Amino acid sequence: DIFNRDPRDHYDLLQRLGGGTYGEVFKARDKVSGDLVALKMVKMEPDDDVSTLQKEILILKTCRHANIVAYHGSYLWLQKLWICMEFCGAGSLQDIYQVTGSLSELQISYVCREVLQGLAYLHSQKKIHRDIKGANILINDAGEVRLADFGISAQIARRLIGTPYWMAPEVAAVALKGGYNELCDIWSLGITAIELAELQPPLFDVHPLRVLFLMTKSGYQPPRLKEKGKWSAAFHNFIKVTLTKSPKKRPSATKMLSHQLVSQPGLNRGLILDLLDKLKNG
Amino acid sequence: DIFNRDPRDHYDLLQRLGGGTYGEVFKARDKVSGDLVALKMVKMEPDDDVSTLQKEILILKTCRHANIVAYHGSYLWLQKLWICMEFCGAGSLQDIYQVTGSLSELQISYVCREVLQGLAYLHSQKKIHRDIKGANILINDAGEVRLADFGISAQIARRLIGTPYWMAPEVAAVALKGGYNELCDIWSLGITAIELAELQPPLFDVHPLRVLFLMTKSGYQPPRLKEKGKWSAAFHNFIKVTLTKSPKKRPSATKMLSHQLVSQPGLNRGLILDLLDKLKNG
Ligand SMILES: CN(C)C(=O)c1cc(-c2cnc3[nH]ccc3c2)ccc1N
Ligand SMILES: CN(C)C(=O)c1cc(-c2cnc3[nH]ccc3c2)ccc1N
Repeated sequence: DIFNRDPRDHYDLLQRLGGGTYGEVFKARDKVSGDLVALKMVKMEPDDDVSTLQKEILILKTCRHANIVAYHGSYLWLQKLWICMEFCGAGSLQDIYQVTGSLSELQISYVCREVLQGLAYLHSQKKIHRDIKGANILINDAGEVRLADFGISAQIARRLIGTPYWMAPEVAAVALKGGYNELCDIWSLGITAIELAELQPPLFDVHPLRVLFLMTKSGYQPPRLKEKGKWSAAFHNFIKVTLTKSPKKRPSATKMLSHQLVSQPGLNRGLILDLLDKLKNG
Repeated sequence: DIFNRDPRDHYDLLQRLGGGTYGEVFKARDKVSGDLVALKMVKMEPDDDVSTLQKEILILKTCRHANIVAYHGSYLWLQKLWICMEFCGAGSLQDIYQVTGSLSELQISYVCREVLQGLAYLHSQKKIHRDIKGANILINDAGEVRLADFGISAQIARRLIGTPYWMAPEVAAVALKGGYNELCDIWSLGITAIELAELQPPLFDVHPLRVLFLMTKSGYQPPRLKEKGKWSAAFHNFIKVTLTKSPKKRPSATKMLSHQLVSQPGLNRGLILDLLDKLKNG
């Protein structure tokens, strides 16, 4: 259901969102219900095909989990594709910690638990987020955690490796799946936990292609937390097991929900309400 | 050896090359020797790192084969990276057949033989071209075939899948190797032969992401030549064996140099001299 209609017939555009870090996203108010939503608008070339997204848009619609950002329908109108999603008034975690500074272990643990619940739901649906990081974890004014859109922000970028028509089936398959297994979101989550702990992912001051070269070496060591004494053993093990080099030995999302760090009691949105208070005042 | 010097100290820029299909490439005359060369200039962000290309520039330099376009040194100067290569006055095959129309089977066979000789050399060096197609096969005024630059035109685009710092080692390795084996250039060559035969690769009028979806299906059929009677059995088999779906059963570059199509006598640059004559006059 991609309503071929001007989205302004249903909603009123209020302001920009994200400051351009996710393209042109808008805070919009529903004329009817009065609710607030988010509208991500993506431009067309127009060499793009609206139907190649159908298999991806059905993915974002059939997601009945509270930790995934809700989807409310799409809109295509004058080479402009508007994705309507649940709004999260606190922005991303990256927006937050760039003001509040580093997060606490308890806050990280709650965010990790909520992200795992969304991942374990996503992987049970045999989907892969592909880009778990601070900027794709949204917070609402209730301090609740929402994974951002996935699979849609990938294809249509819209630029591959080679040239699609001359590619080989092995090259074609890898240009789509990307050598991905669901267990790479677990790695991404471990890097995100380090990101939420140290404001920056490991090797952030290193050129991107360089770090990828480093990760193919047979003696490559997965990253760690810089300050040992600052974090608990549970957090240090959570980083170790999420950052398992071999995907065969890497715990699944559900198995990680059994881990000490995220199954401990006392994890709730209040930890983020503290973080959103440290945002406005302190 | 990336001479940190204004390339105008050595050469004189004459005209643009390719019409923007390879970025800003220049026809340049050597002040000293008087020779003509090509200078591909790529802009810097400058978030790029010049040393990440070192492993790739050594690849383009240690290529002592006549079917690979020669390399003469690089130049970095004011956020501008100038790659100096052997000049090919007839442009690419895509530039040619977009004027001369389709190529003949003999012309395709000669171009395929020469490309295989370069590929078989490239693969013996354990390298992969990754993007074999009409636009990357250059012709000189002698009608000789030259494979264009490879591995350099890939990284620094300079945009990946996910975000490099949060990627997993499996994701990192695939974002670099691309699930590639040397035997995918053979597939690319078969598509190129169809391209040189029909002016367009198979499924050119189909959206790129769509054809990649089609190639992952278990019942996907590799493409063929449209006109059966127009081509010989050797050419039809050459398309079949180069377009082998499983890379395990796909012939290597050397094995393909044994094929009837490219080992037959009578293949020489005269076939392309005909094509370059059909270019200027007819
Ligand atoms: C004022 N403000 C909160 C923002 O500018 C803001 C909004 C988002 C945001 C909110 N909700 C969303 N729903 C789907 C995507 C999405 C993105 C992210 C970062 C931001 N800095
Ligand atoms: C006037 N003319 C021939 C061109 O405009 C032209 C030149 C090239 C070309 C020639 N030599 C090269 N060496 C390394 C890259 C490279 C590219 C390709 C296509 C073109 N239409």
